[PDB]
Amino acid sequence: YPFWAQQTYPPTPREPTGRIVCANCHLAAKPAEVEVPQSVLPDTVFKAVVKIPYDTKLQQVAADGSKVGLNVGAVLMLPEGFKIAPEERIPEELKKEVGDVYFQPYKEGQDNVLLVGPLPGEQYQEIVFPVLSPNPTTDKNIHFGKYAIHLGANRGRGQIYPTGEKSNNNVFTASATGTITKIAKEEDEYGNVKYQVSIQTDSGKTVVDTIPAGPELIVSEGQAVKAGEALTNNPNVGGFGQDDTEIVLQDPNRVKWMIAFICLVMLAQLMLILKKKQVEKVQAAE
Amino acid sequence: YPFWAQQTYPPTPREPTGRIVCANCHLAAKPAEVEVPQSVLPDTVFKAVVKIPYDTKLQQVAADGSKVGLNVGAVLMLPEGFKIAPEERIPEELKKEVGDVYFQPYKEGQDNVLLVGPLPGEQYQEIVFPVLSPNPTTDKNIHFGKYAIHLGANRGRGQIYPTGEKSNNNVFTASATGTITKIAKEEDEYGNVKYQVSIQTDSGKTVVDTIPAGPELIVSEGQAVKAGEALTNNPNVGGFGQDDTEIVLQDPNRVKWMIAFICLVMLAQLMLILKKKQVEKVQAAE
Amino acid sequence: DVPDMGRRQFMNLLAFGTVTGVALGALYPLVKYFIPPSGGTTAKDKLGNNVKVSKFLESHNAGDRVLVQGLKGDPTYIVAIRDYGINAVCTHLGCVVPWNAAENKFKCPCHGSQYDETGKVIRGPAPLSLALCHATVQDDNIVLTPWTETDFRTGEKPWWV
Amino acid sequence: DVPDMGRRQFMNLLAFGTVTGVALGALYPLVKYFIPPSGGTTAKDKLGNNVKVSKFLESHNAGDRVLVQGLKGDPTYIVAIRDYGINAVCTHLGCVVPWNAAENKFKCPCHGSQYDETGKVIRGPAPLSLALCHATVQDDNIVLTPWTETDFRTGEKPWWV
Amino acid sequence: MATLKKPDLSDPKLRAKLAKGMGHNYYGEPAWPNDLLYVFPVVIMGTFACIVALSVLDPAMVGEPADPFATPLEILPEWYLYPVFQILRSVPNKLLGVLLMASVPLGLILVPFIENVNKFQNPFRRPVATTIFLFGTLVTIWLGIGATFPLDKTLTLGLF
Amino acid sequence: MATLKKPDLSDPKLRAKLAKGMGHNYYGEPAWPNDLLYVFPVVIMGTFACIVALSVLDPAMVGEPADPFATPLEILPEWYLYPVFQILRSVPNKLLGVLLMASVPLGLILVPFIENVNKFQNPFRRPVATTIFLFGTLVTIWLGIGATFPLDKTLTLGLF
Amino acid sequence: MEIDVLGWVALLVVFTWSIAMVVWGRNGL
Amino acid sequence: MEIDVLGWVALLVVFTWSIAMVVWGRNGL
Amino acid sequence: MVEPLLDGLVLGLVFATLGGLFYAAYQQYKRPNELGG
Amino acid sequence: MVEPLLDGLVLGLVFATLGGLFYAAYQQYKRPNELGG
Amino acid sequence: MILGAVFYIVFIALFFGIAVGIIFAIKSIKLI
Amino acid sequence: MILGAVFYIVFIALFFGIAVGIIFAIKSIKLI
Amino acid sequence: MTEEMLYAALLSFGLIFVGWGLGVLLLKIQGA
Amino acid sequence: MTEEMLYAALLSFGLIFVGWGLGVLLLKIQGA
Amino acid sequence: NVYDWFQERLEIQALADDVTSKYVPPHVNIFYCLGGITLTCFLIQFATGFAMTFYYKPTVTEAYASVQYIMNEVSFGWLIRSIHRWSASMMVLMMILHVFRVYLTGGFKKPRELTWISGVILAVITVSFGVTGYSLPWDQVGYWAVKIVSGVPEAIPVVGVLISDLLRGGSSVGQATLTRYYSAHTFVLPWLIAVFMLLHFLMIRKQGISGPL
Amino acid sequence: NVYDWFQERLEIQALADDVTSKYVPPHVNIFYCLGGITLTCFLIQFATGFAMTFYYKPTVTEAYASVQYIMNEVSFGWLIRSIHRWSASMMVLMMILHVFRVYLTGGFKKPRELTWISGVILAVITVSFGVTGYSLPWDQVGYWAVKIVSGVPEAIPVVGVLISDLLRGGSSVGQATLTRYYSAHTFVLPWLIAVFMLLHFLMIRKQGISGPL
Ligand SMILES: CC1=C(/C=C/C(C)=C\C=C\C(C)=C\C=C\C=C(C)\C=C\C=C(C)\C=C\C2=C(C)CCCC2(C)C)C(C)(C)CCC1
Repeated sequence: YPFWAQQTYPPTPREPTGRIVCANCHLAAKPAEVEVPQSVLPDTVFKAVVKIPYDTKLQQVAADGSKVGLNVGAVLMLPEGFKIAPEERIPEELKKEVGDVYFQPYKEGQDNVLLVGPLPGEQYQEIVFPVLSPNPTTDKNIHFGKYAIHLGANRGRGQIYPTGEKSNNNVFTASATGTITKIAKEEDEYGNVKYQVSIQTDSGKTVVDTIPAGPELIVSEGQAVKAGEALTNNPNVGGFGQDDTEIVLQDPNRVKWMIAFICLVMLAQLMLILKKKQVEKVQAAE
Repeated sequence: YPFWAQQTYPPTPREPTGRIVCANCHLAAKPAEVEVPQSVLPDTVFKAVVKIPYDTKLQQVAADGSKVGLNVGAVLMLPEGFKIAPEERIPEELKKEVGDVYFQPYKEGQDNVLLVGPLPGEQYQEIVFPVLSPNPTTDKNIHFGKYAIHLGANRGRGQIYPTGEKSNNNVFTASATGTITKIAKEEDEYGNVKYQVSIQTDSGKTVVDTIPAGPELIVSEGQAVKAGEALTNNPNVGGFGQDDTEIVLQDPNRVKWMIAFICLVMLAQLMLILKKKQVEKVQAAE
Repeated sequence: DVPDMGRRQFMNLLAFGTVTGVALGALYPLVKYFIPPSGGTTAKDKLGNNVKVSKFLESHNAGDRVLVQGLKGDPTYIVAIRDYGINAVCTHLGCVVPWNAAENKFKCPCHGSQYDETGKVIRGPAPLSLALCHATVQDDNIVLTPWTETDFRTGEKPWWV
Repeated sequence: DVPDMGRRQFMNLLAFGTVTGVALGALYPLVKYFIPPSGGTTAKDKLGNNVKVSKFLESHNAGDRVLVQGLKGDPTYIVAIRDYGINAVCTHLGCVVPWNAAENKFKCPCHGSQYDETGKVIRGPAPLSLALCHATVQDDNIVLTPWTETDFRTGEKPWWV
Repeated sequence: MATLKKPDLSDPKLRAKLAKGMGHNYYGEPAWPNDLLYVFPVVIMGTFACIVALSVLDPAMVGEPADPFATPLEILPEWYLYPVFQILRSVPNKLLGVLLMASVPLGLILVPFIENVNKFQNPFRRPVATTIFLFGTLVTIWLGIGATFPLDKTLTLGLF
Repeated sequence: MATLKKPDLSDPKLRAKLAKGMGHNYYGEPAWPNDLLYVFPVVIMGTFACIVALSVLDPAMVGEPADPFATPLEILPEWYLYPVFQILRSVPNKLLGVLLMASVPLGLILVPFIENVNKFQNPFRRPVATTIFLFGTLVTIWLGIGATFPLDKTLTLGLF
Repeated sequence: MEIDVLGWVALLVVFTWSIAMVVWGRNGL
Repeated sequence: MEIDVLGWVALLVVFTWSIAMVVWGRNGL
Repeated sequence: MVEPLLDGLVLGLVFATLGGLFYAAYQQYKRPNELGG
Repeated sequence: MVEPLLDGLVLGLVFATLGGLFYAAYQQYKRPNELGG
Repeated sequence: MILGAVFYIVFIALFFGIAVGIIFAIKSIKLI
Repeated sequence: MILGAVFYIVFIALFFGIAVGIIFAIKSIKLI
Repeated sequence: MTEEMLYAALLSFGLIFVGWGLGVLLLKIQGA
Repeated sequence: MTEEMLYAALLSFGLIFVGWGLGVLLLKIQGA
Repeated sequence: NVYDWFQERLEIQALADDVTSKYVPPHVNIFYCLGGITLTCFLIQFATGFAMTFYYKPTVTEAYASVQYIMNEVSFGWLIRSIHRWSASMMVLMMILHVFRVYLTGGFKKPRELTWISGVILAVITVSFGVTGYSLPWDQVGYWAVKIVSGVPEAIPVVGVLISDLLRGGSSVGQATLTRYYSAHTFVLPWLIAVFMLLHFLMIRKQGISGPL
Repeated sequence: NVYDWFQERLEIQALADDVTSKYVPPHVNIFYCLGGITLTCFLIQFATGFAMTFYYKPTVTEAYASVQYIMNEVSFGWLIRSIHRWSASMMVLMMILHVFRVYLTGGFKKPRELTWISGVILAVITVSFGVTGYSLPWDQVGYWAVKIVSGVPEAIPVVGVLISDLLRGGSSVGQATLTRYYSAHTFVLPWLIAVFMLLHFLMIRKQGISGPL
């Protein structure tokens, strides 16, 4: 969960390589998108849209084995100075779009690194961020210019718990090399099923393999398979996705003066061509 | 004394400005010279000559007041790697020139910063240093090239003792502003004369001025002079002097190959002019 | 049915005037660019740090006469700290001038100028006193701001103002 | 009474040959100059320091899989310390390859190559194993020297020798 | 009209030029004022104004400090290097890639000789050439875009 | 002999040159081979060999790290700056020194106009000029050497 | 938030107007 | 300590020999 | 690091140029020559 | 920092040049002209 | 877009008209 | 000095002689 | 990101023709 | 230090004449 | 007067005449501009390039920070550098469109194959500008681009390595690399491009434009 | 063949002819070399200068140490830098002897006063090279030389300061100063000197050498 990134990697969700720590546990891979305007003026509220698409009509394995829908979460790194817009400055139509999203900073201070979710996949297939652009005029250490935004969006249950132990939304290889004899199936009355399995004969051999319910087996009895080969098929239908983009904290005077200069240029060009036209005449009169 | 530089300024005799700490107490100024060869080959003994000239037939004030001859001393900073030649590698004729000079390093390790004297002025008017040039071939951190040598030579008694108190080889200004009444002259039976003097009347006033024997007075009784004006003439006839120069730790292969190339050049030049001569002919035949 | 010189001349001026305009417009920001980015600032030591005023008084010389990376980069002498700093840059050409406790005078070594306990000249080809400035003591460090208040040493306006 | 072509040609060769000689002689040291100054060297961290082997084992990750500014500048993995270092430079193009404890494989992110506990390939367009080298432990730091002894992993000669 | 001067085909000098394919700046509209002094500035000012406009609307970014221990995941050369880069990464024998790269300039050099056989300028009157050009252009654009895809999906451009 | 060609004084073009003082590379020994190809290399190689020789016998030194808090006692600009430096330090009104300095190039510019009055090249046939030149040269050398003395002993050059 | 739009537009306008002035000036292709 | 001397001398010799070859070559001033 | 605007710009100009170039060859391949070659 | 060898070099060449220059003006001021001016 | 289009038209428009405007303006006071 | 002088003479000397030597050598086998 | 590329391509391509036609038209209205 | 300057001046000045004369002589012995 | 002053000595008039005597033939359309636009782009590079040499610091400790200084604190630095960036890409592009016009106009054929060859060289030089500038900010992108290309030449047998060590200042990318690339970008390549631009244009003025289609 | 290949297109022959048609008159003695020696000195500067840009690092933390690196650890670095040093002084000197020959030969008079003027400019440029290079080692001497000259222009009224701030990158000497001086020395001055050297030589080829004495 977004809040496990903070727990295991407190300082930042992003490694020097650009890879986000989510991937460290959500081992699958699905597309992720960000949308911000190309430019924003200083001190303005604008929309920043995260997209986490997936097949809505498809469920995944729950911890015990059920088959529930799946949820989405995300981390969104905006530029220094940027922050979630104050509620009273979010106009209504936007407020409707945003929803009951509990934007929470990665750590105290990092108000531009926002964590989001668990949120219900069905409706938060895309996620609006009302964000407020900083102002170089009242924060002398925030400058105009073009900055990066990094996204790290997920959907579906992870594969490793902050403790280290695997979850059940992945496949369970095989403990040893050789011949198997018995596919049992416990169920201690609290912790559900455990399709137990052993492998033997080769070097003496007797060793066991407990495997949590949720996946499907595509194994059958008596096989002679190797040490670490797929005996469990793959349950995961979620997976993690990244996306980077750029936004321009634009000073309007840069634009206004540029437009001026452009006009001056079109004007000079005119005068030049007209001048040629005058000369094109004189030249006929020779 | 050279050994007071080390005492008051232990790390080095030379300030970042290039000024040597001797001057800090020897306040006068007389010419000082160094002579080293323009170049020396690696691992060679050569002469480095310090000169401290002055009027041999002229004495200065001793501490008590006598009128004894005066002595010379010096600090000589040679380049890293350079050191006083080993006695068995100083050939005889040089050894004769050097004398009973007790070359002593500025501190442990600084074998290229040598202190010299007190030495008798009469004969050590110049001072030979048998020095041995380092070898880049057996000290990989000593390189060929051109390096500086700084000299700081003195003669005659100083003006400040390492304690702070003035000596008697300088003049003694005047303690106050105004009218003087009595020029006494003690002599506590151990510490000699003390031409005592007072100044008064102006602002009430009564204050005294003790002045150690050695100098001559050019003052007389009753004067109305100011606070800090020459009442003692100037005894010093010594003084400090500096001199910098350069020496080239020269690799002989640089020279040998250079000479080769020069010869190749003179050869090519020849061939060219001869070729013109051939052409000067052909051209007459047209 | 052909424009005369005065009319060809009018069109030349109209055109090449506008071109000149565009040129100046482009040349403007290029000029501004080359002028270095820009009362007084906090004072630093050799490495351009910021001096701890505690470790300064504890350890920096009997009867302090000390160099500091002062205002405008100039090394300024800093002598409870004294009211004012003595701007150590010789005023003839521009060498930094050493303090001489054994004479109560500054001496410009380059061409021989001399000064006082206060800056202020008194000899040598140097035609002006060493410059003075405020030295208070904010939070941890020292702060330097320029001396507008006239020269308590000479009388009339300070040459730096 | 005039030299023929063959004699003018002889003098041309004699002269311009000597000129060529001088040119080459001058060009020689200029060429040598541009070739950068130059078994193995002591190993450093991020700032190019030198690593204290004590503060390394005390604090640098559960089941160490760690990057070091190794031989020839190459970042080399350092995994009592293991026999050998794993040269982390991907062998297809040249990206540094991350360790993956959650799979016991190296993965080249650029175009997908994979390796082992030992370097040695096993997937991806990368046509060679990650390079190995000696990691002993002199005085305070670690020392790295090249692996001449053949590949205890593949069999025959190492591609770097 | 514009303003025009016809080839003085009575000038043997101009004819001897034209003969070695080379008298073509002797006739047409006069370059001075007309072109050099009136429209050249329009092209220059225009070129400058477009760049300025782009520079202000989409200014230069500043990336992260280089890290010698951390390879970026995203890591492309500039656009005009895409094709060569596609080639370089997607050809497993390294010396082959280097050679293929050098072949681009070296090849391009040979062109005028290779195509010197006939004397046709117009691309329609040299169908073989114009074809190999368009083919090469296409393969270039293709390779460039391919640089932009993941390596496995690179050559197929993700469609087959 | 050398090898020589006399001015074709029958060529009106050469005469019209010479008339505006300007036909002098039309006659003499031929520059190609003779000079450009045979002795020029001698001058170049010679110039290079002298510098190389000096460079090896008296190589460049490395001074001490610059110290912004410690003015050197010894502190001169290179030799060709001595005169200007003498002027600059030994003239108490700063703006006067700047102006006097600029006067060296600006002055030197005016020379060809100033001395354009007559048409004499030879310094003997322009005694006034040649005198002011030698005087200036002398004052320059003097000032330069003066840069080398202490300021008080600078102008007298230590003799009066 | 639409001085921004005039901004981009001005780029498109000099791009268009330059080509226009070229063609016009030299009666052009 | 007199390969050093040949060293300086060689400088003086190309200085002299160059001027010599110039004069000779162009019969010169 | 990638910058589409630049890329889209490149493409539109590459195809517009290649186009206009063939258009000009054609327009001349076809009412060719005159005034002498 | 000062480097006599360079200085002595400068002087000897300055005076040798000024000399030879006047020598050449003279040598020509005096058997002048011929072949036409 | 739609606002971009409108602005664009209008931007060119003004200028086209300043051109045309200025030929004639210039022309029929006899200057071209 | 004295050794510098001697070397100098001898250095020029050899070369002068290689020159003169080589005209003739070259000349009176008819080459100049 | 990708919407930018298409905008840019369409416009760089098509606006050329707008300017072209605009030029041609300016020509038509001047007469030659 | 100062001995160097004088050496250098004397030699740069005088050696010119040695080379000069040497050139002139080489000329004399070649005949023209 | 003046024309007279200069005419008497330098023959300014002949200069004027070579200019006012070149004519442009009917077949020269708008694409015959691409060369001059490619040049205009470069002059822009030279101006803004030079300007940035007054603030940019070619040191691994200093380079990146000097770039953010020019962006943030230098007057119009953001503009000057944004222009250098854009106009760098525009030069390469206009050069390519220029190569298109040449080829689809047969203007590279006898007697102009040296103009074509010097052009190819110009293109390699320009790409070299781009690659070296790319690495000067010493950021993540620039640094890993160098770390990748610098290794390419090691495949070349006999020399390969030596070549690579030569244009990176040793084994591995580092300060020496940045130093050398900075020399390349602001000293070597500007001179080379100037020479071959000179030859390109000289041959062009001599032979005039290619013929009609 | 080849002469033919090139002749057909470029007219190589005309080039050959302009060369083999210039003659040297009797009055041109040895001092008429001083100009070319002054140039030879500069080419030497350009070579060795360029070479040192491959190791020298224009940073107050790095400059001095890079110089001792070139002296001590770079192959023939000591030679390359000793040459740059000596040949720098030799250029200024030969230039002066060159100015002597011009003046005591009246070769600066109508119609050659622009050759003389461009020459003065060349002399100011060369002195500028010297002054800026002098400070690049960022040692005691170089640093205090800058600290002294940079202040000279403050006497000039109205501007003075502004001029000074411009060529030192602010108030006071420091990193900005070294950065700007490095730009000057290795980028600005090499281009300027090239232009005015170009003009100098062009006017000379056009007007030929001055007349006899
Ligand atoms: C190094 C070098 C060089 C050199 C240059 C210089 C730098 C200088 C020179 C200079 C010189 C070259 C000088 C000369 C001079 C001479 C003189 C100074 C003369 C004298 C004269 C007189 C004084 C007189 C006497 C007489 C005579 C002698 C004879 C006749 C008669 C009579 C008697 C008249 C060169 C480049 C060339 C080459 C290579 C290198």
